[PDB]
Amino acid sequence: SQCVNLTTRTQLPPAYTNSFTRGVYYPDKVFRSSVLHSTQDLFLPFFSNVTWFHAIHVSGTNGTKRFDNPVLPFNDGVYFASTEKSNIIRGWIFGTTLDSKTQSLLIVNNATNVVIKVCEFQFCNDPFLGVYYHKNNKSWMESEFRVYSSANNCTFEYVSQPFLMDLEGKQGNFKNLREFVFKNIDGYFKIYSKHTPINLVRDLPQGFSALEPLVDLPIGINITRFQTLLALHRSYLTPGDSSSGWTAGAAAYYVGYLQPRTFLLKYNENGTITDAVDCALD
Amino acid sequence: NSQVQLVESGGGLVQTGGSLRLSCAASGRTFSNYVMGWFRQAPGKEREFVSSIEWNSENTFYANSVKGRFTISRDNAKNTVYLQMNSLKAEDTAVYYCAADRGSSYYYTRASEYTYWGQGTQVTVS
Amino acid sequence: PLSETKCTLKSFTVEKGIYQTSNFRVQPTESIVRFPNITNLCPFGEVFNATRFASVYAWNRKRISNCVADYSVLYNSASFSTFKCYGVSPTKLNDLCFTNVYADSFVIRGDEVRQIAPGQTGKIADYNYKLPDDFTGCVIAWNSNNLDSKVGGNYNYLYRLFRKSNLKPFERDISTEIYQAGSTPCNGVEGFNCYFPLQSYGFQPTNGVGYQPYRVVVLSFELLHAPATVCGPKKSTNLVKNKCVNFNFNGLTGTGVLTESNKKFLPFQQFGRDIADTTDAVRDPQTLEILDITPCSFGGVSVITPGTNTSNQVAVLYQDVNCTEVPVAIHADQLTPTWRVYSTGSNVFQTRAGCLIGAEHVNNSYECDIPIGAGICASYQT
Ligand SMILES: *[C@@H]1O[C@H](CO)[C@@H](O[C@@H]2O[C@H](CO)[C@@H](O)[C@H](O)[C@H]2NC(C)=O)[C@H](O)[C@H]1NC(C)=O
Ligand SMILES: *[C@@H]1O[C@H](CO)[C@@H](O)[C@H](O)[C@H]1NC(C)=O
Ligand SMILES: *[C@@H]1O[C@H](CO)[C@@H](O)[C@H](O)[C@H]1NC(C)=O
Ligand SMILES: *[C@@H]1O[C@H](CO)[C@@H](O)[C@H](O)[C@H]1NC(C)=O
Ligand SMILES: *[C@@H]1O[C@H](CO)[C@@H](O)[C@H](O)[C@H]1NC(C)=O
Ligand SMILES: *[C@@H]1O[C@H](CO)[C@@H](O)[C@H](O)[C@H]1NC(C)=O
Ligand SMILES: *[C@@H]1O[C@H](CO)[C@@H](O)[C@H](O)[C@H]1NC(C)=O
Ligand SMILES: *[C@@H]1O[C@H](CO)[C@@H](O)[C@H](O)[C@H]1NC(C)=O
Ligand SMILES: *[C@@H]1O[C@H](CO)[C@@H](O)[C@H](O)[C@H]1NC(C)=O
Ligand SMILES: *[C@@H]1O[C@H](CO)[C@@H](O)[C@H](O)[C@H]1NC(C)=O
Ligand SMILES: *[C@@H]1O[C@H](CO)[C@@H](O)[C@H](O)[C@H]1NC(C)=O
Ligand SMILES: *[C@@H]1O[C@H](CO)[C@@H](O)[C@H](O)[C@H]1NC(C)=O
Repeated sequence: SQCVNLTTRTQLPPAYTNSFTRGVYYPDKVFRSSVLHSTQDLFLPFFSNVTWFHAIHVSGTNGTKRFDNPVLPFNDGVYFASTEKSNIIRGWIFGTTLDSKTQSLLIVNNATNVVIKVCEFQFCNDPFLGVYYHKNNKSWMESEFRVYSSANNCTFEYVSQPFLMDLEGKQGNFKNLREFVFKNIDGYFKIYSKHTPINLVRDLPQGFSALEPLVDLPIGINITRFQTLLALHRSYLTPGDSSSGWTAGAAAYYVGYLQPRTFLLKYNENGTITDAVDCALD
Repeated sequence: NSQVQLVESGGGLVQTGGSLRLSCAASGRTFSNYVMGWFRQAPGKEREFVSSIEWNSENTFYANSVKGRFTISRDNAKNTVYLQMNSLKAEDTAVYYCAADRGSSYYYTRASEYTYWGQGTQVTVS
Repeated sequence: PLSETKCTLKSFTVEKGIYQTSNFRVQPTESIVRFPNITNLCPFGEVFNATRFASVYAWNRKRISNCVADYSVLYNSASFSTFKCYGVSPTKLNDLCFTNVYADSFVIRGDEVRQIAPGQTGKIADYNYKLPDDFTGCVIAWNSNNLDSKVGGNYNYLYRLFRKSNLKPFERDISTEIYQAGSTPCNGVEGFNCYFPLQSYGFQPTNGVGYQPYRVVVLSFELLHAPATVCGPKKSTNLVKNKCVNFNFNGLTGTGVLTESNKKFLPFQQFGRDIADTTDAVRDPQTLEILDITPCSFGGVSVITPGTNTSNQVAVLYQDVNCTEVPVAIHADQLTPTWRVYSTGSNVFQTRAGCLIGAEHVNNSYECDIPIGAGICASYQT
């Protein structure tokens, strides 16, 4: 809970990549059998410029030590893609001022259950969880919960059932890709989510996937900025030997902003969107 | 001025199936914001709901054996409530109490749904 | 039907041919309503089926949200002396929606029940609890003598007897500093002009109703600019069947027939639609089975008859309707003597155009006289 000033930040210039035709969510769950439906709503334009963020830690001399956690505005919607193998990214934070004077939303995977809260959290300058490679018995487990110092006059709370996720570090090409879409239209906190196995390190595959509606949470807050929760492995516990010091497991995430666009979606016989055409594009 | 004191009057002997009126006068705070309820209690018996009228005088409600036969109305300027007994029955011989409860304009039947209680007026039906 | 045909043409005599007379439709039988299987209710048992409550001054606050509220139990068990709601239904609490609820649990005196009221003035209404001039909630108070009274006297509960200013609505004061009624500073000493603001009640089983303890729960409901977390059919809305009826499915009121559909849908189940943006299949909230929606009968009624001269008998044609549904096609209320013959009985033929009543099918084939349609023609000749 105590605030910690993360150090050893080798800043790098911002990077933009091509989103291809990735990211499309059902505006409303209405069955459609082999028909083309034109709908105007908040969508991510095809081949848009999506901001890249890395999570790695070189060993020898490069001194990357990159821990991405910006305060990127929220705008009218957010599309968040994350490629990883060990679930390095643990959650997200949304709010206007990110202080105790205004209500703020926090979603976090506590390594046992998913907790979604809306409270006047007192966010630190650099919110950051912490996972310790406890060599004592034999295991990896989460040790530090230092996202917010304190919370007062909270509004909403929800906790999922207990779970057992694999926090052990995995090496090789990325194996999991989770794509989510968040929006707050008409005071409705709509979250769509989808998961996909992959085999690569970068250059997301050329394909089309339909985001599915995960939840519609009741938040009437006026989100305008958001942050991401990153988990890093302790250094001196597993030397390492840096204090204050941390290392980031291989992970990456792309952040994009949605705009009002008209999309033509082809609903197959089974009712699953098979393809989408962006109106303006070309 | 701040306590809603209620006084009942008009009760008396009346022929069965005739016409009668009971007046409950409220003095104190704003009566227009107070829902009103008329209940009946026979000598040595419990209090039974008779009728209810809303603070804004929008709708009126009555119990099973008193609906239609009896009517309820209220005047905020006079801070008074008039309950009209029409087509009376011999079973209506009892003390009618008038209660004020600061509520909204919805159904209100149970005695527990009221706070105050008036002196009560005796009504006899032959 | 001949007379009806005459009225449509505004003539007392008609010639050979087929005339479209009117239209028929099947009305919904009685009603239909459906909704989900409901889930666990809000933790009201911990509010009313608990063991110990808090004091009047230190009233406990609970935030009820993100759960389904089953308010029937509040009035089903008539063990509560006082149960009064303002701005909300006492009885139909199961048909109201609110974003959040605040439960205020405490214990007061029987005489202080009068003090506990919206916009009321009194010791408790000023120094321990208060309600606004636009209170929206319920108050439920029931005697707790045996539950909150010791033989020698339950002095645990306390009430703020003294306070400089009256409490604002939905305000709590838990200050324990010695109250000063004069200009002499207490300096941590209790005595003259310095008394404890909180005083203890003499709750005893033998004490009168006024002095006996009463457990009180005040539930204040708020519906702000956010989706409501307490909504739906708290108790039940079920017992439906397949038939031409008007159905209320999760907000859609539609007239049709709820048959069974052998279609595979997506895991997360909600409403359906077709090419023309017209609903054609709605989910079953209870069982994971899909139901189609189709119009009941539509169609039109026409009269086939030769000229009034040389013949008077007539036949009826119902368009695009099965011959089994003709008897209920706007009937049971018309002139019984001379309408059932042309709607039921023998001489019923099922053609591509629909149902023909009053005409006897013949396997021969002559020149078309009155074109029924789809290669079928009606003639009066023997
Ligand atoms: C909705 O509630 C009903 C009521 O219990 C459930 O009915 C049971 O369904 C199971 C599954 O087929 C049967 O084995 C039981 O015999 C049924 N019991 C009764 C009393 O009907 C129904 O399964 C529930 N549906 C969902 C989707 O939860
Ligand atoms: C962390 O950094 C913030 C931003 O300046 C500062 O306010 C806070 O005191 C720091 N905390 C620690 C423990 O260094
Ligand atoms: C996307 O970003 C790249 C790299 O910064 C830049 O060269 C390109 O012009 C950008 N395109 C758009 C459409 O923003
Ligand atoms: C998450 O885990 C930390 C571990 O220290 C714990 O303190 C915190 O209460 C947990 N949050 C939950 C269960 O919501
Ligand atoms: C080892 O097991 C117990 C379980 O809590 C405890 O000693 C500790 O949390 C675990 N990890 C260590 C000791 O590094
Ligand atoms: C919490 O803050 C909101 C801000 O709008 C306010 O309305 C509410 O009364 C506060 N609640 C408490 C318990 O202070
Ligand atoms: C509250 O929402 C409005 C949208 O109408 C927005 O303009 C405002 O900035 C929001 N409040 C804060 C503190 O961001
Ligand atoms: C549609 O669903 C059926 C039934 O599960 C399945 O056999 C088929 O592969 C799916 N896809 C298409 C294109 O039919
Ligand atoms: C026991 O629980 C029920 C809820 O079903 C509640 O109505 C009742 O009041 C509880 N018992 C007591 C003594 O209040
Ligand atoms: C009746 O109709 C028949 C057949 O067209 C015709 O031969 C006859 O003259 C008609 N008679 C009268 C009185 O109209
Ligand atoms: C009429 O209903 C019967 C069964 O009741 C069915 O066999 C027949 O195909 C139906 N005909 C039409 C035209 O719908
Ligand atoms: C017409 O022929 C069919 C086919 O054999 C037969 O079933 C039917 O009874 C015949 N109808 C008449 C009126 O001869």
